[PDB]
Amino acid sequence: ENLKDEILEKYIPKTKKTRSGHIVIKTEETPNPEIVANTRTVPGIITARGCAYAGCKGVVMGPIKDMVHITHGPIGCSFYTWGGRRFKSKPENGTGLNFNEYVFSTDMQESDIVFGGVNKLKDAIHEAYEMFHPAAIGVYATCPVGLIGDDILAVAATASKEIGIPVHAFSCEGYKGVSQSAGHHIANNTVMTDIIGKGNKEQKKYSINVLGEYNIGGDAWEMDRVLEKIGYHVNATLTGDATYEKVQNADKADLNLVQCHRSINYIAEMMETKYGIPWIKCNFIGVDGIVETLRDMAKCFDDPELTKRTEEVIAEEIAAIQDDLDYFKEKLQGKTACLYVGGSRSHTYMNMLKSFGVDSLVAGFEFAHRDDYEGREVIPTIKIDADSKNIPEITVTPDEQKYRVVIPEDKVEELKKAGVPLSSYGGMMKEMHDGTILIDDMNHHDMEVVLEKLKPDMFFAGIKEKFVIQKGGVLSKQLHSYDYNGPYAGFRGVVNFGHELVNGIYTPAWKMITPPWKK
Amino acid sequence: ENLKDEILEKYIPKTKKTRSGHIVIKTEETPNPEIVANTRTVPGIITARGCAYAGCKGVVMGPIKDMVHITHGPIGCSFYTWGGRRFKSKPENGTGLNFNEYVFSTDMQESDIVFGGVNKLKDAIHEAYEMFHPAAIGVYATCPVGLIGDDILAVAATASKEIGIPVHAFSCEGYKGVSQSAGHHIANNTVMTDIIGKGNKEQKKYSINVLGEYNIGGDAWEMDRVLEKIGYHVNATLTGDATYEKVQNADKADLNLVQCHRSINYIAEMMETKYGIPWIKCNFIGVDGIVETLRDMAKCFDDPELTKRTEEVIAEEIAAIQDDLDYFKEKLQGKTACLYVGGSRSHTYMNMLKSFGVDSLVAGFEFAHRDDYEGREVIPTIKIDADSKNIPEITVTPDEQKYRVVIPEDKVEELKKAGVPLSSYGGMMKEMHDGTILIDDMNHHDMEVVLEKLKPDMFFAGIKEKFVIQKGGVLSKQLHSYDYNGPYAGFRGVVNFGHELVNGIYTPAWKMITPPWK
Amino acid sequence: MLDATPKEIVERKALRINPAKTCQPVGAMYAALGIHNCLPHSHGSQGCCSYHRTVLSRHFKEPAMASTSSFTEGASVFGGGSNIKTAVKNIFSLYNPDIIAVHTTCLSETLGDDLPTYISQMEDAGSIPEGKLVIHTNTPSYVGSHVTGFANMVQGIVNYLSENTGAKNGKINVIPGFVGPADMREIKRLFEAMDIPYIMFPDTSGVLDGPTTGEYKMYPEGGTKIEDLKDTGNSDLTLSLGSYASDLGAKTLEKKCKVPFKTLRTPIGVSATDEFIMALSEATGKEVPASIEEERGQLIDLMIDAQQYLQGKKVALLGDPDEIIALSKFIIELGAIPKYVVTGTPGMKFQKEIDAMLAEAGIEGSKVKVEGDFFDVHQWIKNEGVDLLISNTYGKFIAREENIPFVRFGFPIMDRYGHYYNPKVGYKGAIRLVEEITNVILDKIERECTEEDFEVVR
Amino acid sequence: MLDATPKEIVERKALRINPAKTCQPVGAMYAALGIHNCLPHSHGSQGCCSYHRTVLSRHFKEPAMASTSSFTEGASVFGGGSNIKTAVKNIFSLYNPDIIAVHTTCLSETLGDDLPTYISQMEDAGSIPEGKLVIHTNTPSYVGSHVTGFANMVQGIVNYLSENTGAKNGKINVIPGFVGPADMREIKRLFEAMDIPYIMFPDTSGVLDGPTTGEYKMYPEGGTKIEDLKDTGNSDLTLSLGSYASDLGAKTLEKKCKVPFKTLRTPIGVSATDEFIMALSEATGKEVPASIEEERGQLIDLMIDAQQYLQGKKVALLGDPDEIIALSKFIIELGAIPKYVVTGTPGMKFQKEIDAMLAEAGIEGSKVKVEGDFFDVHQWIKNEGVDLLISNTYGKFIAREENIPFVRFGFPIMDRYGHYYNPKVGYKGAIRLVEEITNVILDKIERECTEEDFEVVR
Ligand code: ICS
Ligand code: ICS
Ligand code: CLF
Ligand code: CLF
Ligand SMILES: [Fe+2]
Ligand SMILES: [Fe+2]
Repeated sequence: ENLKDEILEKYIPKTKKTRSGHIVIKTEETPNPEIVANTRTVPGIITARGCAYAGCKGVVMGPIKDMVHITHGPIGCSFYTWGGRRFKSKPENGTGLNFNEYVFSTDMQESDIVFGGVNKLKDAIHEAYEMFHPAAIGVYATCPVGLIGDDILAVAATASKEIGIPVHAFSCEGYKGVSQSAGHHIANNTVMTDIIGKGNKEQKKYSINVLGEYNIGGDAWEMDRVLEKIGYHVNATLTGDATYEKVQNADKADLNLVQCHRSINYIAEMMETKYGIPWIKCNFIGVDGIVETLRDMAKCFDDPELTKRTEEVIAEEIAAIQDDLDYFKEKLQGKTACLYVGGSRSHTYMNMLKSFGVDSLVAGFEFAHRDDYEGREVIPTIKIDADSKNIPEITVTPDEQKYRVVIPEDKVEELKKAGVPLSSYGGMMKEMHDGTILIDDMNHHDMEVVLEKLKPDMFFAGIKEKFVIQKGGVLSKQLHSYDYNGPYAGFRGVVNFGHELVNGIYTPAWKMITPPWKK
Repeated sequence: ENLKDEILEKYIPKTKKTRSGHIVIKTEETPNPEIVANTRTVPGIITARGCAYAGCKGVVMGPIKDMVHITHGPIGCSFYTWGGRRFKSKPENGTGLNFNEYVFSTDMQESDIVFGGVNKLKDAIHEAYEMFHPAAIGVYATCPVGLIGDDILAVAATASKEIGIPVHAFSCEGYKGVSQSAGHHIANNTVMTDIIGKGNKEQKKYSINVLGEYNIGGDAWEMDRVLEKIGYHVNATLTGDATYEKVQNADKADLNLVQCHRSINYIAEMMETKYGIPWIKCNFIGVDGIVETLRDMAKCFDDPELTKRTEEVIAEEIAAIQDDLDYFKEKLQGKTACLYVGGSRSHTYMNMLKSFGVDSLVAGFEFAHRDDYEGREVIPTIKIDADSKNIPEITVTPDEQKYRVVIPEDKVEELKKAGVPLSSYGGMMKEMHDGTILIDDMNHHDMEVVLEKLKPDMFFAGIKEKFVIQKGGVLSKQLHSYDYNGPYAGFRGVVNFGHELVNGIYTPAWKMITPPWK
Repeated sequence: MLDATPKEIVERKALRINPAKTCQPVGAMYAALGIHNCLPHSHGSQGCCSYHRTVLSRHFKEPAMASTSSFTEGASVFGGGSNIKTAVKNIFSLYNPDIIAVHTTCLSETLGDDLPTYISQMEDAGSIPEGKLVIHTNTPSYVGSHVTGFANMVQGIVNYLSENTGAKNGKINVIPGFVGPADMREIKRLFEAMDIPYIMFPDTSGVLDGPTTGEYKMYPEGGTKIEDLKDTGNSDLTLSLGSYASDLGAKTLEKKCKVPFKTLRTPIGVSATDEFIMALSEATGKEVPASIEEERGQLIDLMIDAQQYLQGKKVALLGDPDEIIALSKFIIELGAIPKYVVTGTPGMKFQKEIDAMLAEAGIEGSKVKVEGDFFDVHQWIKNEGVDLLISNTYGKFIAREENIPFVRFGFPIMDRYGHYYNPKVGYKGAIRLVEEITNVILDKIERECTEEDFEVVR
Repeated sequence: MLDATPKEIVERKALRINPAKTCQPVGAMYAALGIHNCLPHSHGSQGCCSYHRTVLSRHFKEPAMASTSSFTEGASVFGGGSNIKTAVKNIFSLYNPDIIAVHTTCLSETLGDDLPTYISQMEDAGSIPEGKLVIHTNTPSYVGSHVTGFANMVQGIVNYLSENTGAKNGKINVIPGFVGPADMREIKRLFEAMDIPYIMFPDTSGVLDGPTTGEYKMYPEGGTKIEDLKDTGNSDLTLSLGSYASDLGAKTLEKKCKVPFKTLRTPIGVSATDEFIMALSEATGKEVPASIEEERGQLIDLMIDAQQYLQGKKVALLGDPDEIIALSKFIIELGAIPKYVVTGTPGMKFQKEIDAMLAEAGIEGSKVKVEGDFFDVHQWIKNEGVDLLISNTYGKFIAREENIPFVRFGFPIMDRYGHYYNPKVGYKGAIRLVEEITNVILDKIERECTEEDFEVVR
């Protein structure tokens, strides 16, 4: 009888059985249902998911702007990472290297498949070095690489010794894991052990990192503007607009801020274990999100001037935009929305929509794990799935030289009791209201049932869904690419996002679709 | 049995009889036939001619860049002078006024026709003064103005007192005369009496004016570049890129250079009479034209340094372009041309074409007079035509305070016998070779016969003829607008012209016109 | 550029600057070139004819033939009768049109020349050969604009030619207004797709947009044929597209020949094209075919796909009334704002229609002016800027000075090649307009953004 | 911008930078979308399918549907047979295409998956409903480019569907190559104007350029119907437009069904369109109609009218081989110079054809490169500049850095709206190209000239 049943009806029995667990309705009676997530994609279902190479090269590593990222594969893996994901970069200090406008690859041919690709890879690494003299070189595996016998780790190590700069190999072949997620994990492992803590910079006062933030459309620059006004030192952002050296010095901070939990929590955990650096979940999207984040940060530092400046900056930033905020609410209140993004933004955009008076009825992720849906408290119960079991796990230990107590245990417990999300993340479901539905790995079939039954005013998704939804007369704004706008994070981001959203809803052509020779 | 007969054949008898005189063939036997020119257009014949307002406002006066030119008429007379004629202007000294980008009108309506337009004209002059504070204002009559009773001379005189700057009226109603030519004459009269000699500037050494040069496509700037390099002071150019003040000080020169004879010879004559300033015919188009002009100037001044510098500059300018010149001749030699322009350029472009190896077979003018065709020596014989008899003639006399003998008579006679064209112009026909044809007021019918019979490689004309010629598979380059290029005058102009001409001839699509199924 | 134009406005009552119109006769000349085997004739001083032919060639990059009476000072006293009688003899003999379509100038109108008498005197004298025609209209340039001249020439066509002989032709007449030959082709294409027989007049397609074949043809293949012009009195209905250019002729045909008419907007954009298609369907009972529906749906798809770059954009528009009324409506349909809206052609309808569509959309603070000019619009822009400028070539000066994305539209467009092969009417023309508008907007964004803000996808 | 690109030219042997191609599968996906009621299926890891669908949506601003086998590490061990068998059961039940058109990836090709065996096993299992079809091609991404992928999918269509049943259909098959839906529409329009019956395949018109109607339609109205794809074996002749994209399919059809073929250039410009029209006339005895002749003559008119802005212009071109061969010829026909001419797609034909047309025109000093990239061309430009750049979206970075007038052409064009409604082929498409080229040249001239050099007419 309910929407879950309606979604499930058309599936053949095998598929119905496996998909049922990926769809849950939050209710007053059961506010915290368990979901199935991070399992294999059903073949033929029309998924939005990508691959582990996307998650590693295209997502986590690509934004490091003074590292040359070489895709070891045939050409498409490289071509399809040429600017489609909108991490913004500028030369550091006006003068540093920036390879954002380029893609690099070994352009594997049949000879490489038949005879091996390691000599071409070596030669490409040396050409990249001699041409560009970057801070580092990355080498990224693609589907054929392991299967044809290429040992990219060994190639990288040999080359690094010859050329005198770091060369980092990533075994992110696309079929590994079940989605982009495996690629995040693979990237995090090598960044943690081979990059982070290799630097030697002196730590500055009030130093924070923003973890899992990629400067899409300028988001990170907008965060940084506000943080620096309050008085923080933004030691590093992993990895939006990052230099290699900043990542090497990520350990020179007192607090890690986790924006995208899914992609970076591995590093957040490992930095806490190895260095003693605590982390808090942050959300710099939406006024309520930003305000709460800044207030949590001030509680952690407990510095009277930082606290004072925090409130001054919040008040001045809000005063500057309050007329816009009022307009968004006037124009949008009472409308309904669905959100379907990859691993974080379905959740982080919710508070902004709620402030605009928009009711989020449906949300899901392509590739998030149960902890992103249900909260990190469920981690001990997560079953290890066969299709991701071979993604390597690394363990770190307290560094006998660099480990330090940043926030004492008793103070951590006091801050948690006070609501500060130290080493925690409540997950998306907690924020959703009763009677809403969650759909993991939502496919085309599922989406069409949702559209028909719920008739939402807007459906946020990506490029593959956007035009499907709009052909049906419903607005779809992209939460990955931001429809080529931004920033959408931070205080100025709320204004950018809200005007774009109002402009979308009130576009006249929506009312002109039926020709006058028809009813 | 000749091309003239072939052109004449289709005309009805009355038209044939009148058109015959307008077409002549130069031969060895009779190298200087008399032509009929500067008579009325035959109604219905498809002329290229314009009107007196065009010649006055559009042509001679419009280029004065810091004068607000108000067309007193309905809107089109104004609109059709908005940028189509490519006199280039820049703020004088980087800072002066420039109205090139504007057109100004009284936008006459029904009530102005019924009751007269003088109230609106007065009000428009005051609005222009208050808004723009120009050096001067011009008021230009159009077709309805005389007929509706408006005394624009009186309105201008009243307004000039009330605003404190000069206001100049021009009775250039379009039906006056027979063509643009009457408008030149009307402009020259008022410029001579009311503008020239009203200034106060101290004359500089080696001062020349370029008369009848309008800076089309930057031509005047290119000739000034070379003249200034040699050492002349270019006191004024009438009227390309001119300021009002420079026209007012045109009398502060030792030598007038006449580029366009037809439009400016009135002022050349009157400046010689009133001030004693001699003039020579010049031609800054084509290497041979330019070289001869510069050498003639040097002979007039007879200054050893100027003579030396003239040769130095000539040699350097030629050295820089000789490879281009050689290329034009290689690519164009043996080809044939026709030239049909307004009153000067059919002649002034001939030496350049000849240097490229191009044979000019046909030439004519829309509105030139017998003296432009046959030379100024025929002036005493020109019959006064009924359709232009009312264009005003003015007479000047020597200014007792300002008149001076610049070149003594003995030296003048010496220079003339040496070939310097002091107060003379031999005309176009003299330059043409034997067995060529001249067509005055060439019409569509005439042009089509020429194209069919002679099959020229190229036909230079204007915008109305260009596409007619090119639809028939023959190149036509515009000698008025330069096809939106320039300069075409001066040494750099030869290069600009030649490359555009070669590019036109060798455009591949000329050979693609016939489809493969035909 | 345009350095002399002040920001501070002093209202002009007499001095016209940089006009958003030209005079009647070129509109009549254009209409006459829409008749097959017609030589337009300018009854006045020849300066008019030369200028008017010239602007047509500058716009279309084509020949544009016309004869003139070549008035002299004598004619300015005795009238132009002798001149036109001489002209007609030379025209038929030398140039052999099938029809001479005479218009007048401020000169002949001020003089009160009596064209009906001259023409009757020509006929009496035997100057009009068997099977040949001379028609006229009166086009005083101190009234209206070139649009009015077009309208008057269409009335002259009806006055002289249209006849109801009782032989119903089963056709709809369409008077397309003062639009280009590409627009005429698109309107004909739509009739043909609807399977509706028609007579379009004037029709300059195949006259001012013709091929090069290697032989100059004085009378191009196109133009409405004289026999079909006569047959317009036997039609079922006339559609008058654009009231300023077309209603006079439609109303004249109703009075003369009892052919009813319907006035429509020039079909630019969604509603105006829709209204045209609906009028066709309603008049004939014919269904709208899938091909036309597809085109409309592609336009809607494009409007939605490109929406983000259009919403709230402030637009300055100058041009002729019929086209600017319809374009203004399309601007609103796109989600943009007609901010400054001007025509140089007099008349109340523009004001009423523009004001009404702005009010319907809830748009306040726009400036709408009849008998405004390009100087007015520039001054307004100096006081509050815009995001887009749409006008004929003369807007390019404002666009450069003020750094405004610029779309060439209307007449004359004298500085680009091939524009005259592109319609602005219909769903197809609307698609082209949206592409052009969004292209110029995006070109500016991408030229001026910082390097770090440069984008692959838009 | 592109600050890391030095002037000093490097002849790289290993590192590919900023490629002038992408991989096979999207070409096969595009071809498959040119079959009515077809769901393309990507047999590999799902990253490929997502990326390939994505680029099509970014280019066309349209949906682009495809399913995937979603390989896991298990497949990388046991092969993808189980995955595709499961996929087909979900595809027919949920999405009900009439035909599934399978292509492969570097993963399944490296693994040696055996599609014919899997497909025969699905039939045996009863996984393919009555009346439904599953076809395949093999598209290793380490061979060729997306053009090769298109070619291979066309071959797969022939292999599975084409049949000579002895029932002659009187039609000509046309394989249009890797061209856009607008180009397919224009080629169809020309066949129809010639009155020549035909079967076009693939045909993405009405699939990747469709309307918004308010209902999402998974299988759009367009695409060649399965019954017509079968009937291609009964045709008189196949015209293969663009040898790289189209010859494999045409040759395969000749071998299977004894339908002869003729190879033609993609019909861009004068000679290449002329050669297409002549092939049609010669094959059928049908005369060329006046409408087509008029269009050609308008193109010639425009080439002559705009000539001054074209002669001697140096052009850099990058793209796919069939389109760039024909466009390079058109550049020569315009009087301009193909200065730098690059494709990322391998093969000697491009080099031979480009070199030969340069030699025929007497053009020395150009650089032509097969398997060159956008980094190469930028380096060349830094050593000797050009007047015009023609390429897909990725040329925009060079155009901005070097200040070169820029024409978007080929695939993918991801940054403008409505481009996919304009053909580049035929006389009509050639007219649009000349307008676009001259517009961008004139725009730069008028933005950069001094004020005193600014012009009304051009
Ligand atoms: S990294 Fe992840 S799919 Fe956290 S792979 Fe994906 S630039 Fe999404 S919801 Mo594209 S887990 Fe970032 C993401 Fe979120 S590429 Fe971006 S928008 S916040
Ligand atoms: S003034 Fe005359 S028609 Fe001497 S009215 Fe005309 S800018 Fe011509 S041949 Mo246009 S007598 Fe000048 C002329 Fe020559 S407008 Fe220019 S090109 S040299
Ligand atoms: S799932 Fe991911 S994107 Fe796919 S291949 Fe695999 S790592 Fe790469 Fe690159 S070249 Fe093309 S797109 Fe593929 S088929 Fe061979
Ligand atoms: S021959 Fe010359 S251009 Fe002609 S009118 Fe007379 S002065 Fe002028 Fe101005 S407004 Fe138009 S174009 Fe004439 S018809 Fe009345
Ligand atoms: Fe033309
Ligand atoms: Fe679309």
